[PDB]
Amino acid sequence: GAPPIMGSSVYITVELAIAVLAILGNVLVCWAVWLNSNLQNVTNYFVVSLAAADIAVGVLAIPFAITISTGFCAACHGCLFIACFVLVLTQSSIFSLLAIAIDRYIAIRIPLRYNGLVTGTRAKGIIAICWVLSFAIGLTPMLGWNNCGQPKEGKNHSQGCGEGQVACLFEDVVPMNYMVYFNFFACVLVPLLLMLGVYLRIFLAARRQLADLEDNWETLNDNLKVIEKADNAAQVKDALTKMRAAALDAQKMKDFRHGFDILVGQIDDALKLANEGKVKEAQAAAEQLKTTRNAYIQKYLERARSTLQKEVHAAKSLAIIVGLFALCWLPLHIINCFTFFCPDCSHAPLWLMYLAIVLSHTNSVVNPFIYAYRIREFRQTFRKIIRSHV
Ligand SMILES: CC(C)CCC[C@@H](C)[C@H]1CC[C@H]2[C@@H]3CC=C4C[C@@H](O)CC[C@]4(C)[C@H]3CC[C@]12C
Ligand SMILES: CC(C)CCC[C@@H](C)[C@H]1CC[C@H]2[C@@H]3CC=C4C[C@@H](O)CC[C@]4(C)[C@H]3CC[C@]12C
Ligand SMILES: CC(C)CCC[C@@H](C)[C@H]1CC[C@H]2[C@@H]3CC=C4C[C@@H](O)CC[C@]4(C)[C@H]3CC[C@]12C
Ligand SMILES: Nc1nc(NCCc2ccc(O)cc2)nc2nc(-c3ccco3)nn12
Ligand SMILES: CCCCCCCC/C=C\CCCCCCCC(=O)O
Ligand SMILES: CCCCCCCC/C=C\CCCCCCCC(=O)O
Ligand SMILES: CCCCCCCC/C=C\CCCCCCCC(=O)O
Ligand code: NA
Repeated sequence: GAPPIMGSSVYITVELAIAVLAILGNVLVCWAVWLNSNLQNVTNYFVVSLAAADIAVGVLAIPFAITISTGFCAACHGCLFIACFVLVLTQSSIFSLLAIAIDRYIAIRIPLRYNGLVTGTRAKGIIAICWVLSFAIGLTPMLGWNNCGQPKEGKNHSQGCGEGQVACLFEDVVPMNYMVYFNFFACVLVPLLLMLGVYLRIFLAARRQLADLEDNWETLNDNLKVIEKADNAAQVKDALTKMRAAALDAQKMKDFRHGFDILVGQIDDALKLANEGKVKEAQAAAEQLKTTRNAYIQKYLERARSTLQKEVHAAKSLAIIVGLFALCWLPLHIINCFTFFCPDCSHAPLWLMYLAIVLSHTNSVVNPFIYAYRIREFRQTFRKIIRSHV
């Protein structure tokens, strides 16, 4: 068995590399939101909270991880704090991700109500509440759900620890039932599944709304044909009644509203002539709709489509961040499940424990790269900061 300092040196070196990168990338994120008013919106207040948690990974959770890797002698409740602080950050991250998803669902479902419901002041309150809850959840073990009452007396004496002290090792102080049922199942997996559900609802709303835009467009175009080759005022009247319903429903800002007012007015003109039995006049009147379509209605359609496609692209980007969080944390959670549920299975080896821990920390590096690659407004602001300063 090789001197422990050799593997420990590799682990510590990698941890420090990750800490540096987590700090730099997430400071860049915060700086970009600070500088650019185009990035100052409610969604991004949660992005900044998430970035703050990742900065705290580099500044605090990584130094604490290095420390607990040594098994140093510590008062048991101080050892718990060192062990569990990262759980606070990871819970805050989960709350920020959940908020972003909900935020984007409100935005796609009730866009005319979004700015009145989802305000900066309300978002700051939610963020504050979520941090408090993250402290309560992550430090639950320090309220007495811990193994400090059942110390490993053999380890503790071999190591030379004093009174009230334990060899500070994660699995010796933090109960595995806590880690599996409370931390993993209740506080991580349930919220991740809820996020999956919210994102599926966002994509279903986008698809339905885009389908409706197309359907209304087709209705207009198809009924203009019904009118053109109609042979009586009744056939023209019936097409025009359906066009009016589709025009009024689509209507549900200046050039937009003027366009739809022209359209309804022109439909009403044709409806009047059709009710009077003036078939050719109604047909001539209905053809005038084509000017309004071409000048106004098509432009509205293309703009509505474009807004919705942008929301789908944006939701995919945010969903990727959720996926990478799951990728990075799941291995550690899964290992804990094997340790807990399979006492006849050999414990995962030390090298794998440390690989899983390092992977979990690497999550705090990745989000700035996702913003840079997938969100133009962040990318452009990052370039301006880097070019001007560093
Ligand atoms: C605002 C930030 C920068 C302050 C950081 C304070 C941190 C480093 C402090 C707060 C509480 C401290 C712990 C409290 C109790 C103990 C038990 C003792 O037997 C060993 C040290 C240990 C485990 C301490 C290590 C350092 C510690 C984690
Ligand atoms: C979320 C994605 C990346 C899946 C990752 C799955 C990883 C964490 C899985 C795949 C196979 C698993 C291993 C399969 C077999 C054993 C042997 C055992 O006695 C302890 C656990 C251990 C060592 C498992 C640990 C968890 C493990 C390594
Ligand atoms: C996040 C999504 C993918 C769900 C996560 C799936 C998790 C909870 C699943 C995936 C693999 C599963 C493990 C597969 C095999 C064993 C060995 C058995 O003796 C005890 C249960 C245990 C240890 C399972 C516990 C639950 C488990 C870890
Ligand atoms: N199981 C576990 N162990 C450790 N550190 C100790 C690795 C180890 C495990 C066994 C051993 O004999 C010596 C060291 N950190 C840990 N962090 C987590 C964790 C954080 C979030 C979810 O799981 N689980 N976890
Ligand atoms: C930007 C601020 C960054 C904060 C600086 C953190 C650097 C310190 C890193 C690791 C400290 C590890 C101390 C080792 C534990 C003591 C080992 C032992 O007593 O057996
Ligand atoms: C002092 C700020 C931190 C608030 C404590 C959070 C504790 C969590 C408990 C319950 C969640 C809902 C609390 C809402 C209270 C404020 C509501 C309001 O004034 O509109
Ligand atoms: C942005 C900061 C938000 C405020 C968060 C602080 C709220 C703390 C809530 C619960 C803490 C529970 C942990 C109790 C610590 C016990 C200490 C001990 O054992 O002596
Ligand atoms: Na995080």
